[PDB]
Amino acid sequence: QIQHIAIVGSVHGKYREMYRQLSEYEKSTGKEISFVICTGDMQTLRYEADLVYLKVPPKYKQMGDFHLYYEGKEKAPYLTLFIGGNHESSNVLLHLYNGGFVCFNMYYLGVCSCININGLRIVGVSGIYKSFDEKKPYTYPPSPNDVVSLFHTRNYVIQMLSNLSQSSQIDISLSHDWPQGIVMKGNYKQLYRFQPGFKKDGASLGSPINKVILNTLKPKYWISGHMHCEYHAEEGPTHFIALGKIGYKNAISYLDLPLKQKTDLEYDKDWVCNLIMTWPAFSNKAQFPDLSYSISELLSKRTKELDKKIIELWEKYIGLKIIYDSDTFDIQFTSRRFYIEKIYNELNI
Ligand code: NI
Repeated sequence: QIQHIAIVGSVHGKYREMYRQLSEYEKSTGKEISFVICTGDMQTLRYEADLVYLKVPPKYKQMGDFHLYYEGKEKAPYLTLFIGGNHESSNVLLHLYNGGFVCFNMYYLGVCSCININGLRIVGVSGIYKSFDEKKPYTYPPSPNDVVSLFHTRNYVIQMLSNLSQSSQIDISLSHDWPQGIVMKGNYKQLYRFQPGFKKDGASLGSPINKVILNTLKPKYWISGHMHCEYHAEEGPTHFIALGKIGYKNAISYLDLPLKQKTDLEYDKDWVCNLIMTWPAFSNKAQFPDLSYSISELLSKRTKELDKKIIELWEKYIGLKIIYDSDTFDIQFTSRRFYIEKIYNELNI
């Protein structure tokens, strides 16, 4: 039994187009899409006011399609999981830094996380890399002054994600900019033929953060969407795929994977455990993480017994199924941290 998973590069607020194109796939091949994964520049602007948070050049200060979906005028026909890129309503994603549905059928993975679906474990790393900002905390609530920095990937995700392949493998990992160096691991000449501008960066092209995470977790697949081209490469056991932007034929591809089980979208248990155990570093809602704490030090405290109780409590308060919630995003931010804190404090440490 096989599951077909649509994989998409940059959406740029072309949601209706994306869906029509996925619809054409099912009509043209007779296959069913199990779900969709998108690697960024989602531009999930709820209303005109959010334009303030979209860092783009003036000619691209456009609302796009998302608000139709946010309003219920359109309805996404496939469960769509995504990470943030560099063109985002960054305020919305910060409210949802711990993940959340931006609307029915569209689930944001957060700054980073692992989820479960159909027997798969899927890791996500949002943003693009700029060294000047990799140790910057998030400040909350969102401020228009933060438009330039919110979408830069922080170094700390490396510590949050690095233990996630201890108990089983990672099937797919998602990022926006490419893992640094991976450009060298495919037919780069053929690529430079089409993207001569990529050539100056040499092996340094891409995110050192994503390089480390890939070298550490070694997922079956790593999927990325920043570059506006298709590209394939292999780094040991990992299949790298890059995808272009909606409107071009190299934007959408498909993974045909064994389906061992059909199972609703779920929080990953190891991820939940990391999330709870790192709470002390995230305890200040106005500014996090507090890196006077050591993330890996906090995660070193994980135990079999402790993990079990954590999952038990998560199941009690939040549930393992990731379910649609229509409260406003600022309400969700407070609600998810409330329970993370409550769980942590129930552990007694
Ligand atoms: Ni991008």
